Amino acid sequence: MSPWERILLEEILSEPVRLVKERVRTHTGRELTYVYRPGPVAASFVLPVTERGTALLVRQYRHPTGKFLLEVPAGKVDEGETPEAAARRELREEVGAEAETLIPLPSFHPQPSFTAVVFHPFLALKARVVTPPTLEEGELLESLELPLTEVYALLAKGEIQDASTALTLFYAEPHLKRLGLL
Amino acid sequence: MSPWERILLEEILSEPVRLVKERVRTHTGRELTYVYRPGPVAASFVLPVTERGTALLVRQYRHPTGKFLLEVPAGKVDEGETPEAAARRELREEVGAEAETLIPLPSFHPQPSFTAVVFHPFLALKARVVTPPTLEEGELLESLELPLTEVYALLAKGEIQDASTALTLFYAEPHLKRLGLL
Ligand SMILES: Nc1ncnc2c1ncn2[C@@H]1O[C@H](COP(=O)(O)O)[C@@H](O)[C@H]1O
Ligand SMILES: Nc1ncnc2c1ncn2[C@@H]1O[C@H](COP(=O)(O)O)[C@@H](O)[C@H]1O
Ligand SMILES: [Mg+2]
Ligand SMILES: [Mg+2]
Ligand SMILES: [Mg+2]
Ligand SMILES: [Mg+2]
Ligand SMILES: [Mg+2]
Ligand SMILES: [Mg+2]
Repeated sequence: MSPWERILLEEILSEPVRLVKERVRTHTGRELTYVYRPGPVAASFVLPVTERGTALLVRQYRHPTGKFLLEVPAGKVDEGETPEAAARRELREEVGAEAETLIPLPSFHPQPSFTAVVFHPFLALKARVVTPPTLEEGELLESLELPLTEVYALLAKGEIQDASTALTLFYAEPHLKRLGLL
Repeated sequence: MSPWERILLEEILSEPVRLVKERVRTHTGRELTYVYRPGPVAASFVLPVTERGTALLVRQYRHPTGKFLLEVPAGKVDEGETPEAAARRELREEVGAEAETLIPLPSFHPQPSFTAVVFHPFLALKARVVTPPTLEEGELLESLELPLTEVYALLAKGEIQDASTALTLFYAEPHLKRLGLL
């Protein structure tokens, strides 16, 4: 029941990111070219909290912005992998950590006007570093540990620029207070 | 002081969205191809609240997701336009509304791994419909009015799928409580 009809779907790029340019007939009966990153595609985000009430985060270079941003560990869900498995895998790769319970938080689309990607946030409890990180070529980041009170102060001060990290923190807050970690 | 050095920047598309494919030399001294939507580019998001404690939102088709999403009015900042002016302009175009004070909320990057875009959220007070909407070809949406209590119930229930709308609501909440609108 799509309101727009496909006329022609052209692949503009296949790797490292698939991008398409689609000519469609809109609700006005006119034609329009829409450019986007097609689905199905997803990524998992995980706020790793330790038993000491601290969070394991990453300070990561994000080339398009030219900045190093404070973010929760996160990454693309591989083919046939569940969001929870991707969350645990990226946590291990980026911070060298493992966790016990992973509480699922509301999923969201970071930029639905351009990409079909769905981001799956999680709150990981009893997070602990157990091995050295294993980063891919392309990943420039350092892991760090911050008291939850400081992380939420930064959030309140509007200093968390990565939207997904900020949203994950907002969704995690009530759970953290309930669990007595915040 | 960029950690990555440009080898060659190729434009893959100029319109309707500019996209580039850049070959860079990374921190490992190796080469990598990075694909992204270059800056400077921005959009403004505005939560329009009425004097009756309701919010003016839009139910908008987002083609990449194939869904109609509940969002706050928002749009691209045009060349040489300020974020506040874009917020007021898109509010007028999409909902046919005007507002009095616009309180700036923390700006954020929706997906820094892929786009340089910065989103500028605002809380608009005394919002009121004054004219019919003026939508562009490409915009398929309907405006609606919901009590703030219902909007925040939806947020708490994890039903707000658009990340920017969800984050704008979280940042706006303390202000709304302070002002006595929530
Ligand atoms: N837009 C992009 N262009 C090229 N590589 C990307 C892009 N987005 C993410 N990557 C790469 O994918 C890798 C791992 O990402 P992640 O699964 O998100 O933790 C990194 O090394 C990135 O460089
Ligand atoms: N990725 C895209 N490809 C083609 N058109 C787009 C894309 N993203 C946004 N637009 C168009 O830009 C218009 C107004 O957007 P906005 O300023 O965001 O409210 C809409 O009519 C959209 O169809
Ligand atoms: Mg990652
Ligand atoms: Mg990965
Ligand atoms: Mg990774
Ligand atoms: Mg818009
Ligand atoms: Mg616009
Ligand atoms: Mg618009």
